[PDB]
Amino acid sequence: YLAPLRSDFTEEITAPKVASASNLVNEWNN
Amino acid sequence: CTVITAEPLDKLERVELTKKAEKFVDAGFKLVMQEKIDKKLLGGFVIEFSDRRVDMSTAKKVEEFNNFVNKLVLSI
Amino acid sequence: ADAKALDELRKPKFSSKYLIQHVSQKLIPAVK
Amino acid sequence: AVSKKEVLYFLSSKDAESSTAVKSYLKSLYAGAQVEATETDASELIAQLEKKYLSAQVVEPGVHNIALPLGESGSAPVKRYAAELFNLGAQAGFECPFIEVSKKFGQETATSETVKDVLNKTKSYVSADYNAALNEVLSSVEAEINGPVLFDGKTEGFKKFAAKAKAVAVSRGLPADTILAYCAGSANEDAADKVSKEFFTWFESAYTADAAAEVKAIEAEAASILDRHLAKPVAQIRKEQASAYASLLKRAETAKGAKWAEKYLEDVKAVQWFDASVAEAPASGPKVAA
Amino acid sequence: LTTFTFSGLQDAPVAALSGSIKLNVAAKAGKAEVTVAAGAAKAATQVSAAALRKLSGSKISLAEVARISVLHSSIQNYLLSLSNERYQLLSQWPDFTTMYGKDFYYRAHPEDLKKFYDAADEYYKLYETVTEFDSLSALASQVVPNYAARRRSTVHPAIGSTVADGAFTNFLLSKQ
Amino acid sequence: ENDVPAILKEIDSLVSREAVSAKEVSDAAVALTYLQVKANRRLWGKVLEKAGAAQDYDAASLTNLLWAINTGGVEHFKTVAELAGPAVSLLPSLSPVQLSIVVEALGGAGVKNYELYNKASAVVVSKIGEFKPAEIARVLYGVAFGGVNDVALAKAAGKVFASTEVDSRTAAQALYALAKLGRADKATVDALLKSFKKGTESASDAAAASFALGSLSFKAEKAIVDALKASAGDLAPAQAVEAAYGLALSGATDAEAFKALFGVVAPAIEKAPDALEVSSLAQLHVASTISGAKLPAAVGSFVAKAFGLAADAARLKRSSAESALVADVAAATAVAFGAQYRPEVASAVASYVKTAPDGSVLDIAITKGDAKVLVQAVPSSLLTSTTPAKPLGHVAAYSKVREAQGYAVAVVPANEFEALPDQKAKAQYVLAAIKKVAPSF
Amino acid sequence: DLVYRTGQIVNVPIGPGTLGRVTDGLGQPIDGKGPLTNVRSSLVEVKAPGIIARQSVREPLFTGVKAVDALVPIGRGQRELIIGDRQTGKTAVAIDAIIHQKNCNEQVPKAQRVYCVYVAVGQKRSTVAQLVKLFTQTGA
Ligand SMILES: Nc1ncnc2c1ncn2[C@@H]1O[C@H](COP(=O)(O)OP(=O)(O)OP(=O)(O)O)[C@@H](O)[C@H]1O
Ligand SMILES: [Mg+2]
Repeated sequence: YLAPLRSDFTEEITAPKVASASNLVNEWNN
Repeated sequence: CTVITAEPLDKLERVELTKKAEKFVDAGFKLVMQEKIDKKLLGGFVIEFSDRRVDMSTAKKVEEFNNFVNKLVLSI
Repeated sequence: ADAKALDELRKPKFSSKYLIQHVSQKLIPAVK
Repeated sequence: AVSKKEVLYFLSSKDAESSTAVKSYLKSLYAGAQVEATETDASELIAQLEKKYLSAQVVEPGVHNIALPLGESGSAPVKRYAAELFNLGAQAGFECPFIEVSKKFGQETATSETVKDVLNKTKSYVSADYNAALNEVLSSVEAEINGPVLFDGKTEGFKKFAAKAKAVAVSRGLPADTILAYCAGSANEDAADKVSKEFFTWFESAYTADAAAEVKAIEAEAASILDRHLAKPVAQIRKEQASAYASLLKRAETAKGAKWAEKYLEDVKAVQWFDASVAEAPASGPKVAA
Repeated sequence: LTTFTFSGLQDAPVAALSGSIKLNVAAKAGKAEVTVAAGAAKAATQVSAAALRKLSGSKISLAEVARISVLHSSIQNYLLSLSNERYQLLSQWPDFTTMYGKDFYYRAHPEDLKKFYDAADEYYKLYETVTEFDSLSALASQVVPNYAARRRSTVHPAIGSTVADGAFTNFLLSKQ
Repeated sequence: ENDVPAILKEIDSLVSREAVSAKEVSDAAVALTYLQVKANRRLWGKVLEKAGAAQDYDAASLTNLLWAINTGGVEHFKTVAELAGPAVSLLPSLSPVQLSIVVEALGGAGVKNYELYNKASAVVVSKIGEFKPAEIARVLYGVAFGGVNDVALAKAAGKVFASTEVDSRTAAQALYALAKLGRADKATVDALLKSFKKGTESASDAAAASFALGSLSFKAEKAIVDALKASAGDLAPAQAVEAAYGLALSGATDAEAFKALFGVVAPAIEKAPDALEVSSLAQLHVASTISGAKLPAAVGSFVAKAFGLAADAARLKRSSAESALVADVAAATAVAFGAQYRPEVASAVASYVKTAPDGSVLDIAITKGDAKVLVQAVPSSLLTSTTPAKPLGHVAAYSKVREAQGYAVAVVPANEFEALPDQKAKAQYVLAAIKKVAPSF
Repeated sequence: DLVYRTGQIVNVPIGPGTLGRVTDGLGQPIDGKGPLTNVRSSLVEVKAPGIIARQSVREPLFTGVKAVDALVPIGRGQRELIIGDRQTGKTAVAIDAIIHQKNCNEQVPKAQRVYCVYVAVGQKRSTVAQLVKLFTQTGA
């Protein structure tokens, strides 16, 4: 449950890069 | 030499500029300093001696400030 | 032992807060 | 302890280990101590740098105390999330994000007398499909005049650029007229109220749309990493997470003396305490003294 | 809350609306006859209009006791709510143990029987890995650091693209 | 026949189940406020968890929940700010009293929902004849503390508060709302204060009116301060701090009320000093120095250090347009003392930043011999919202507490300062403001 | 055009952060994996160590090629010219030496581990993507 501690700043303002949908649900239906 | 500043100089700002410009000459050479204005400098002066440049502008100081703190945080 | 507190259990644990301090106590004394 | 500038930032904050240090500091000051004089020094580069690295210490534990509204119905959980982020920015020393990013624009482009460079120096702070949309009308106007459009305000080429920039701005979905009517204002306050009640409507819609975009991105990242995790066998999963836990413990206690490492190990001991106090009585949750 | 509030014994709840606990007060001039009765137990005291405004002096300030964080608990709650959605479609899986008998073994093609036993092993792999609920607390620690780095912005924690584009239209369509 | 822990155990068993609706959790919250259950916080946590977990809300149960959260002194920003969805969705379904309780309890918690406050403000200013003035004061308190500076509902409230006769707590809530808004219209406030003649039933109304007339700076009333003289036991220490601060700001010479309030707040401080914020401790140092009523030997030094801490923290988190204003007023102060060239101006403004005797930082500290003159600027957050735009009471307090340290405070308002066209006019204004308080400079 | 002098002789980043990284001829990375962390600058032209700095070359360096390890053996600290015509297997002997150093580096302690550097002078740029593909495939 540990996360690596980071000390960094984001200088830019970006859309948060939504990831595409994984193909697990139709694979399990297959 | 030619001097680039951000603002048109005052006559106390001018005589103090020659107090610091004389230390970039290694003799008793009293210079024939002219003036020039470009406000992309964030204040300060750039002395162009026609063979060497002394960039004591704040706009380069804030860039060397950013380049100094961007390398310590990559090591620290 | 058990039943610590409430103001000690309100602390978010694995936020950073101290690599920020490890930088800023080694940057501001080094950049001044 | 605190260097007396951290304790000045922690007064307005309401996170736990900042309020604990504030209460311990004033408990020390009550029992016969002297408050140190603040440094009236450290010119504005150092002041902005330590302001940044001190507001980070108010943002970073405050972000971890704000619940994400993942998978919720309506807009009011997103409004709660954005309200918590706004109050965290207020407690951290930031102003309104409109004010703050306009200050960022005015700081980064104080010298840019060309519209090309005011578009190519705020490129990190605006969306790329709006920077492209403004470079489109920039190239259209500078092809109309065959002269550079200057960042003056009263050059007529700048107004012939702004007449189409306002068109692409209202085509983007944002009312530029209400934004300009708020940030300039009028004389009578009943018309200032009438433009503020539309600017704040746009502003609320904009920050909740951006908070919902961040929430949808977190939801997609969680769904992707779960569907990458649900395709594995259980033994691979257990040995992967055990190796990651071992690596993150090793990276903590190989470097001792640093305050973050001892805080990390105090936090893993506190997680073990939480697990023990939940295993003592699972119907009562963790044991909280009161 | 703020310092002072202005509520109590004025436009107050006079009755209860559930059956699991029923309530009745007495809307008199100054005081109140409160009658609370939740199921079997019943209590009654008297409170005044100057006693409900003394209630909001010292604030409660409810706060959450989480294992790691409230952020981490929210991400783990979403991982659990997605794992329930995957478990719900591993719940409509067709029963293969009703076709394990030798009257189904010896009637079937050998490769199709191998496929059937591998399909049962595949369901057992999927069902053992969808109910490993102790791995969500280490999965949610991978969504935390990139998100928290996105909130450590130099502008603001709550800055977005739409707010920045609106303020850039304010910055550009004014002079200088 | 009568046992309060019995019904408390029945309630905590009621909200421990998983199929809890909105109506029984509303009734449990109401039953927790009617029985003074401040000492048991986990039951309040259970009822707020099961209140935030409910999906469908009607008007009455949501109004009872929000009334219960407001009255019971409980706040949790997540579950209260998440209740604004049911509030917005039921807004054509609410009655004026229900809408008033909802907007009052959501504004008093600081919920940032501008759609809710706009859609409530429109239906208040459209249909205001059916709204009782306490309900208008409730919606005004909600829009005021919600972060909206809505002057349409403020004017429509002032019309009703001048046309109708209101109660004590209605006028006190309206005064608190106007003090948060910072409007200070004379014809509204003097119409509001004709109702403090019957004597207040609760000291929260008198303390809120005290803080409101202190921050708006009208003057003391001799009727509110009698209520604070008699009913100074009905207040929290954090409440009596705000009361004494708004008394000392508003020119109250009645030092026995300051005695009665400091005898409340000082045993709470010497018992546990961590109970109050340092903003309240700064306000207590203000109320101690302006009224002159003596604090104990450990409390006065503590609040004197805490005022320096609070003023310096308000200097570190400065609005950053106030920073430009302070730099501009310091530059005009350098020009006013004689500086025709820029290094002289820079060397003066780097020298004007001396340290206060408690440990604070003063931006413009001028010294000639033994006399000290401070120049303070008040940009926009410390001015009233109306077209006079005078400085608020907090900087009158700052001037009166720096004058006790020896600094003749010359205040520079920003509706006066940078509306001037050039810098020599600003230097003229700064020098004429210094000579008003100190002709020796 | 104005030419500014930097005041410094040509130097490259050296250190353990250069491991795993594809750099160009000046130390700047070209692998697209961000900037070089955990490195320090040092000059490219250092004077070679003298007589008393030397030691007799005694411990072997195994190339994994049994013709080289049997007949033409290498010691640690040796200069061995791989000379031949084109397309005869000079690069194959060099890459086999690097891959064998990776294979030997797993069964020795920390002290006697060999860290390889491959300098590609004037090669085709698609050839040295095949080599980083082969080195990331083998683990070298
Ligand atoms: N031991 C070996 N066994 C089989 N094939 C080999 C062996 N060594 C080299 N080769 C083959 O010989 C070809 C040339 O090898 P290599 O590139 O190492 O020689 P080279 O002298 O470096 O060539 P060039 O001068 O063109 O760079 C390669 O395609 C390789 O597949
Ligand atoms: Mg070759």
